[PDB]
Amino acid sequence: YSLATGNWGDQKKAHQARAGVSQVLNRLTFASTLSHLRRLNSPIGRDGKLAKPRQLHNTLWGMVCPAETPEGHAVGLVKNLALMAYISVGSQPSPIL
Amino acid sequence: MGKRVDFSARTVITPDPNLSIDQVGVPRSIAANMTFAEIVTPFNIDRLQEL
Amino acid sequence: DEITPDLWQEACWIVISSYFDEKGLVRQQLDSFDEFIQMSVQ
Amino acid sequence: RQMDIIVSEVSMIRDIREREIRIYTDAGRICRPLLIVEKQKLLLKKRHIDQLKEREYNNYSWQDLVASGVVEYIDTLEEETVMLAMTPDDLQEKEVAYCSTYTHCEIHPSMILGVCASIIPFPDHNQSPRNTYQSAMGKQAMGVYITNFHVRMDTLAHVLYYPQKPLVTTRSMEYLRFRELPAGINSIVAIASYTGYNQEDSVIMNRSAVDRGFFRSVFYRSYKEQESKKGFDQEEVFEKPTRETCQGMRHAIYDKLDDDGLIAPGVRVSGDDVIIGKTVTLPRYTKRDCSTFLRTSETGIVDQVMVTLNQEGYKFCKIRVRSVRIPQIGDKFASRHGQKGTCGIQYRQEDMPFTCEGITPDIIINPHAIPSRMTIGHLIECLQGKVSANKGEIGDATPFNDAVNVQKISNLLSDYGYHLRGNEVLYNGFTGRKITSQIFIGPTYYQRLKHMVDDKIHSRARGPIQILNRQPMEG
Amino acid sequence: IFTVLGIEAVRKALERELYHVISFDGSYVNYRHLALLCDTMTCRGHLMAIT
Amino acid sequence: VIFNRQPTLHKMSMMGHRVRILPWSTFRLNLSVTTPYNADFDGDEMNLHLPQSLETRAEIQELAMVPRMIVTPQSNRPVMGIVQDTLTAVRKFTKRDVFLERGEVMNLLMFLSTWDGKVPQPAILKPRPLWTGKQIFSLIIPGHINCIRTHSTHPDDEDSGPYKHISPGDTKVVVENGELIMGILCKKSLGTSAGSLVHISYLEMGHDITRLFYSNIQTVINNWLLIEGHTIGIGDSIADSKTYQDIQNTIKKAKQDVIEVIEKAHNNELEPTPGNTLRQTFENQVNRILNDARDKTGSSAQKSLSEYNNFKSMVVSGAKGSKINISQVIAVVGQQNVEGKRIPFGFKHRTLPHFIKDDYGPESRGFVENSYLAGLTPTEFFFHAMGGREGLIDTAVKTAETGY
Amino acid sequence: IMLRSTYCLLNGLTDRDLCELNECPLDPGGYFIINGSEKVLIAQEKMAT
Amino acid sequence: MNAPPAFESFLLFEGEKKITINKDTKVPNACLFTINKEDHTLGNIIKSQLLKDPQVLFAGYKVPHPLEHKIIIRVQTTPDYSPQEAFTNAITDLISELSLLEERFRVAIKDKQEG
Amino acid sequence: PYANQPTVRITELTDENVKFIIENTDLAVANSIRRVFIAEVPIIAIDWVQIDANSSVLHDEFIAHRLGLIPLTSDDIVDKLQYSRDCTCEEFCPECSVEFTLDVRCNEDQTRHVTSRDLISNSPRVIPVTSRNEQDDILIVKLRKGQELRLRAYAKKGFGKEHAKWNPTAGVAFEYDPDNALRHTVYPKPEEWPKSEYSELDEDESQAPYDPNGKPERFYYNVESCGSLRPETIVLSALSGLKKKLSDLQTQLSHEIQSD
Amino acid sequence: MIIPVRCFTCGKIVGNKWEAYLGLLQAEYTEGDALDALGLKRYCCRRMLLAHVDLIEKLLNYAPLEK
Amino acid sequence: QPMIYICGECHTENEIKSRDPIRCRECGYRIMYKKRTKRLVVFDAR
RNA sequence: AUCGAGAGGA
Ligand SMILES: [Mg+2]
Ligand SMILES: [Zn+2]
Ligand SMILES: [Zn+2]
Ligand SMILES: [Zn+2]
Repeated sequence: YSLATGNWGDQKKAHQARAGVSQVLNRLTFASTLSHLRRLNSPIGRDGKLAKPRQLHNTLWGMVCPAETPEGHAVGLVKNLALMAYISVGSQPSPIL
Repeated sequence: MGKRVDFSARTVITPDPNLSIDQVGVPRSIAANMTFAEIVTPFNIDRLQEL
Repeated sequence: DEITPDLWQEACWIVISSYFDEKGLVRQQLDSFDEFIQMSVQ
Repeated sequence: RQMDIIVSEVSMIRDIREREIRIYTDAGRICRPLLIVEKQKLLLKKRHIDQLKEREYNNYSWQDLVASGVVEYIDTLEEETVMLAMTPDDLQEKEVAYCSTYTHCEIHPSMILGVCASIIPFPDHNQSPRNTYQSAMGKQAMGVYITNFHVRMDTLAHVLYYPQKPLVTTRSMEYLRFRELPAGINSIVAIASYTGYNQEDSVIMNRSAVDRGFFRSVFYRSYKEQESKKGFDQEEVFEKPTRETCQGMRHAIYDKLDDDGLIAPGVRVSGDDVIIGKTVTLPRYTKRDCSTFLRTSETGIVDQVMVTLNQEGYKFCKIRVRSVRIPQIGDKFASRHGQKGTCGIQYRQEDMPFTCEGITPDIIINPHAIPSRMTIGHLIECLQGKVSANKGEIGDATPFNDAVNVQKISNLLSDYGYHLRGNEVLYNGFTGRKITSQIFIGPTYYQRLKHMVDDKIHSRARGPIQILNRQPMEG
Repeated sequence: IFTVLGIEAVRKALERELYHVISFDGSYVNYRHLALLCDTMTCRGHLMAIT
Repeated sequence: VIFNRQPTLHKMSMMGHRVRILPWSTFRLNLSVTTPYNADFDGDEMNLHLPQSLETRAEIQELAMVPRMIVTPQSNRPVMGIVQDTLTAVRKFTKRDVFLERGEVMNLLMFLSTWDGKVPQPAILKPRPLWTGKQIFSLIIPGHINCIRTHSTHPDDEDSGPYKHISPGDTKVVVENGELIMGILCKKSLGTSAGSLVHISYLEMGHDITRLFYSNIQTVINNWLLIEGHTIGIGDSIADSKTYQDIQNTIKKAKQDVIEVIEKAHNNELEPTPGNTLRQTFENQVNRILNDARDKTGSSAQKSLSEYNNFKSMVVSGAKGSKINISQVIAVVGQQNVEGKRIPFGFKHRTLPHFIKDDYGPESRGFVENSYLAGLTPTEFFFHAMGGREGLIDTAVKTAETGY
Repeated sequence: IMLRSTYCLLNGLTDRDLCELNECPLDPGGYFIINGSEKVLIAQEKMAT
Repeated sequence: MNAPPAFESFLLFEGEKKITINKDTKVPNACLFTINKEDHTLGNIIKSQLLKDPQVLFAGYKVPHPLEHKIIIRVQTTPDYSPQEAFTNAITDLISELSLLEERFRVAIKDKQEG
Repeated sequence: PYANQPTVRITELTDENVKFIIENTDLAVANSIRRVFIAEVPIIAIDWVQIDANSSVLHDEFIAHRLGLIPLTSDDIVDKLQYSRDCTCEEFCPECSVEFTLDVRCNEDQTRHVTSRDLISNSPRVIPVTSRNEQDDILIVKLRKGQELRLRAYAKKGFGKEHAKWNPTAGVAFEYDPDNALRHTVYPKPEEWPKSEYSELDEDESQAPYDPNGKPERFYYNVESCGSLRPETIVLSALSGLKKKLSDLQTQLSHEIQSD
Repeated sequence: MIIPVRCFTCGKIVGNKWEAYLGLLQAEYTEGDALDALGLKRYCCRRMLLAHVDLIEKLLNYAPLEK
Repeated sequence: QPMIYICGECHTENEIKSRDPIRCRECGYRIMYKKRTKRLVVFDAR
């Protein structure tokens, strides 16, 4: 259910759940599919009119594409990975400790 | 205050240098689907009978 | 030993090619799901 | 760096002013690879490049490059402690040294871009909003979205007849596989004012080129259906309905359906036609028509029909219908520089302006789309593409490349008997007189976008109404 | 301005401030529109917010 | 029909049109009536409403038709004027050295709806009969209207010295008895501003005559532009090596002055000005060095342009672009600002990891010393993307709050 | 199961083998098939812990 | 959906005629020739040939709309002449020109192939 | 008040193109001849397809569109055949169309190239140009073992004004005044422009001195043939068709003067 | 997906040149020299051969619907 | 009347009546495709 | 059909 609808949470709590996760894969063109698979999303809320989370932060350099962002109501909230960007998968600290 | 209405059409707009400013170029399909209720008179009986 | 400037512009892209031969473009998705199945469920 | 107990993705930040050393192993840290720098020297020597060149023989991969301590993944938080060289030229001892203590180097600055922005040629010659608009519009460009499209029953799919790889490309597209599934065509673009039908973000297309298959596409639309035996009270079934037993039968003819209730492939279907004849048993007797019609005003041909069983296991049918979309007035097209526009008019080859050697543009775009937009990448791509087509190349439009500027392209183009700046004398197609201004013409990669006018045109005159408020429907 | 000088003073000053907002970018609006807005805004003896 | 585009901002966003049935599947609009709708042809869609009674038809015919809508009550001035190709081409057409042949003149007179059928006496009869573009625009101009304007390139010190009434540059538009006696027409004469030829035509002549005036300008000028042609390419973005090397010298002043100021601040040689802290004075002093640089390099690029330049052609006509756009394409893109300030230190005392800490130099804080033809460096590219993102956010966030 | 993941049947298959199962070799994977519909999980930003 | 057949540009509809002649009341000795299902190909040559006639005072043509498939040719002649006669003579002269050009091209091919 | 006396000079004649010069004619006549080369010189092309079986990876319209663009030798037959508008028969007959069959099946392992050589005609005079007795054959579709394409086409008479597949030209180079003597172009920087192949100027001189009393004469043509017609046949057909249009216009004009 | 029959711009036949173009390329011609050997003068036809992606070769890697 | 279908796996000709679960009798595959119709669809090669 | 969600367009 949660992967089918995108409502991320229990089916009973369909309003406390946060939607937009698990979207239908864009198969219009190969670039759309790749970008949709490398899509990041800042859940600040599109209703928010504070520009600060929508600004292109200096720290996005090399991590997020400076250009690829929807020009509508989500500008700068929906982002895309830079080409060599890799999101760490997690690891155990016990060897380091 | 606002509502949906009949006798409306919508489509992409395109340039036309050969229209006057007060003209709008309309497709046959929109015009064939949109209609105007014209009253019959001896003035227009024949034309309306062809239509 | 040192890569000279005249070679750099393909040394670098050779390196980049190797990266995409190893990782791809959706490596984050696959690695995340793999870690979830190998670790997170257990 | 030795791949010892610490794995590569572990971030290790030393804040010096405040005496913290923060080590991070958790997930979700975005990082990127960078070349480590010795005293003032890349650790990446020619031995590594040599082993990387024969990557397919000696299985010397990226991951050995990382294990050699030559490359390092640096996260955002550790970049604050890193001193980056943009290129190894920054490591080079200068008359006034800027840093002299670099720790890392970019592999290539063009890797700051993503998948869709890595398509843009010369993005560093465009205004940044234009690059953003292209990064959005490359996702609406038609192409071949996937190689196995013949077997997919997608609800909507667009396939371009003749996708071409761009003549002017970036070195990043080799990894996006754009060369292998491209989403556009190299078009002979002239930037000119010709008849006024390209004003305000519009284009004039060559009718003859369109006749030859230029930017022609096929639109596949899939229709689902399943017959539910949920209970003995009422059951659906696929079967050619009949006027004597079915109640809710529309006046549309059902002759195209077969006995099984499913249309066959290769049958031409127009708007409001029936592709699946489904009848549901009643509690015009003992069965009501619940057939599936085409989405109105489509006029395609049934590409194929698949029948199977769904999870619970009743009959399930998918019908793909095929509609050829020939570009026309109102279809939206875009270059890779945010220059979008609909087709204003189509002229035949004899009506289009022509060069001394009878080359007519495939597309004519208005010069007024350039100055405010400042999409100089469009012009540089056009000039580079002229050079590439005349030379038998693929042009290199990688963003930050000092070995490619406008002068060197112009000098190349002047060697092929062309004006070095990409201008040509054109002749009026209608009269054959030379145009007083020499027009800028050359190959530019254009995109046909999903937004076709035939999927947008709509009209109403006393149609259906909503149940709650008796007002016209929506859509 | 309303508290100190009164309703006609704030009418004038509100005209002035709206004109400053409109014309700062070099734009121009006919004065009768600003006057009508400012009169709607002050015709009842108090400052009527457009809310 | 009523023709409408959303957002319906003012009363000119819904105007009455007469229907013309045409082959393909789009709504086809005149190009002067695009500015009232704020419409362009990059996939815009518009709504057609058909009044369903003689009452409402007469209402729209007598109140809302486009010719009745030429002058807006908002700012007592035309709401639609002459627009891109027609404006660039009428600027080129009314230049002093535009001479038309007999066949060309007849071809243009075929496209005048309000032509009395009398070929005017050519301005030059020998050695060849030649008509001028002003002579044909005089036929386009309706009625007997009188108008004085000035072309955008009119020098400000010409109205004082001699040659006031005989302009060397063919500026100082004078239309007199409906004949363009002199001057180059442009946005100032045919645009939407107050006192222009279209406004004066609407005020003196009716809305019908002004409708015909719009249509005739467009048809005649477009069919002449079929001969003249207009383009833009790389050659218009190039400057001569003298200009390039002037611009580089200016930028290297500017950086080397900013270094001067940075040492003064570092050595406490810099004292605040009244009303500002020392940080804010340093920032002012740097920003005003760099704006002087950007303006000076822009001036250099402007003066380098020829009157064959198509950037210049579209900027004089007022059809599209501005001098700052030319400066950015040819000379220097300039300072990228986020929230009205230079690029902020988003890292620890750094704009990027490629700079040293506490680097207030022009490069570091987002001065693009390259043009769009030269191409931006990677840091300039990122800082420019930051500034453009600011623009996109503003555009996407102001709409809700202005609409409310 | 995410496609092309380690536990996917398309894992380690050659371009032959993918085509011979009616799969595109250029298909990156990284998505799920739920009820025949291809679903992609969007990475969600959150403030570090 | 709204694409006219490509034959519409050159084929004539029933009951609509190839050419229509209309006085121009503007000025004397002027006529408008509305020619259907022709384009710049004939309009330009007819207009230029008419401009060769010293008894033609005005000769012009226009395609009023590219999506429509007719041309207008306006011809004004001197009072002793007629626009209809001018149009006829222009067509006759164009025909004779094209016949001569065809014969000479045949001769030039003849010579090129054998020497 | 009378006709030009144009002269012709053919500077090159091959099977692929004809390069000639028309001299002492008006620019309108020259451009109308150029336009008729492209748009009003009839040829034969496939304009009706019936797909009996198509297991190939290209859908039916793709194959049909591709067949329509194959040039067919039209040299002597095009003048004889009628338009199906004018033919008094049913949908088809040998007086207004030409039959083609194609029937290919890939049995071996190894890819079968369905080319224009597989288009078999009932008329020996109207065949695919590449099939005519070097240049390979136009590729219609590649077939894999088990795939099959069987179809029946009819080719008809038309010209490029209806569809570019009936356009006989593969580029019509047209030029006049190679040295810019009439100044119909205005070079900002005449020294930067390459010289025309027909230019007659010493290398120091960029353009000819301005000729106030000139007009366009001596138009240079390079008519390249797609293959359906010979280039000289394209030019002769163009002259006949343009003329003969003028004759029809004259006939209707006489009727319309009569009737008034 | 397959080489177009005609050049989109001029209408020159290019559909019989793809196989020859590939044969020339494996014969160690440069792309420009190969295009010169096939008689593609004009940069439109050179665009047609030089920018073509032969996707049909990939579409033939899938078994057909009927054996 | 027969309404023969093709198997998606084994590409086998096989007849299936209504009210029959869809399963190929070579190989038991669950997905079947209809054969191309036998009516005469005409294309203008344009 | 309704509701919600998402993606897009101007
Ligand atoms: Mg728009
Ligand atoms: Zn017949
Ligand atoms: Zn070509
Ligand atoms: Zn089976």
